[PDB]
Amino acid sequence: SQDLENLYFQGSMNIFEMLRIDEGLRLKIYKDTEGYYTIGIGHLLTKSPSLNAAKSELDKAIGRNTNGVITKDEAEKLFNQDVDAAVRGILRNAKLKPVYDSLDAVRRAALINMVFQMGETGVAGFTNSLRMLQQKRWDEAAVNLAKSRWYNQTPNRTKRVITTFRTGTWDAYKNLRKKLEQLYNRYKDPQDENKIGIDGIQQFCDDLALDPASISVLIIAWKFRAATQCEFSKQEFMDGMTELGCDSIEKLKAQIPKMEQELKEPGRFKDFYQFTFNFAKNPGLDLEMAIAYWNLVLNGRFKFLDLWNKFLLEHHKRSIPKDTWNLLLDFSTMIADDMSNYDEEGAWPVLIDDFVEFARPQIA
Ligand SMILES: O=C(Nc1cccc(C(F)(F)F)c1)NC1CCN(Cc2ccccc2)CC1
Repeated sequence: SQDLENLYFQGSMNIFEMLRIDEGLRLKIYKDTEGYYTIGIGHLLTKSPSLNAAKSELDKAIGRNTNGVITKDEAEKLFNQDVDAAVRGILRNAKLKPVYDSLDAVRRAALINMVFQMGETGVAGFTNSLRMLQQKRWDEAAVNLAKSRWYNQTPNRTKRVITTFRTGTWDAYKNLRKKLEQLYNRYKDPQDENKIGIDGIQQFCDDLALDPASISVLIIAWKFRAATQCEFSKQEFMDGMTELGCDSIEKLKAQIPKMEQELKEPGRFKDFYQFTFNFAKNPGLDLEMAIAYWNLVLNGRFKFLDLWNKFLLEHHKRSIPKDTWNLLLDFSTMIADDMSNYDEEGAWPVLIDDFVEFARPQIA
């Protein structure tokens, strides 16, 4: 019924794939800018602050125990309900219905795209452009659309949607995809088409003029939501580049400072810092790998980083578990210069309790 097999008569390119590119696709529950649990393409799950509530809503919708993770197809099914609702709203809108009806399927998708971005009221203010679309005056419509604040706000997306109105083709999307594919092919593993391996990751850093071992590259992996350090999947590369709005190394190079500035927000750094643990280990974290990554991410934040290094080098080798990783940031953020405000009854890991004692000689 909601079976995507019901849509197999359509084109492979569709409004879903369009918005997957223009708005992005998350396959795991995340919080939106307003802090609400969301999944797929901007599908609100609940306003409830409870993640379990979010997951129950998702299971109701998907029809299985999702654990808050869905497939792309499932995301499309959620999205398809959203689209149907949006289209019904278009059809209720005196200002949009005529244009919508007049349009072919590809251009409807462009219109639906505009409604998703800016809402019916937003789209309905494009009175002239809409009229031109209605009149099949595509070039004029295209020109007029480009004069707008919309275009200024999101030029990459807007130019794609406008190209869609202008041509009635998916050419903007096919072109973007092709460009990323040709880019990707520069880095893909010769023996596994669907990932970038060690050599490709080097080449990628080389093209970015980055030390493979620098924090910038970790920050990029974080933005690309990469799963693990040893490889870089096609999906991660494509979703990353699309999400960051980059179709070139040139463009991605430019984004890196912007990712750094994002890390100035403590919540965002927390996300990054905790991401790092997951990314670093093999599917706890090897102490040597932990130290390496700690030296990268805590440099300049953790006032006791050098001591921490010394402490861990003298301390008998042991795996680092997630909560130990996680809490070190809390420590680092909390702790006074002389550690005088340390709470030995704050349930810190034993490693951090140990560290505080070990650090007393340097403190004094
Ligand atoms: O970045 C790595 N893989 C990777 C995976 C997915 C996406 C991306 C990218 F960011 F490009 F999108 C990169 N592997 C590291 C690079 C540094 N060394 C040494 C190192 C350096 C510093 C601390 C610890 C280890 C380990 C392997």
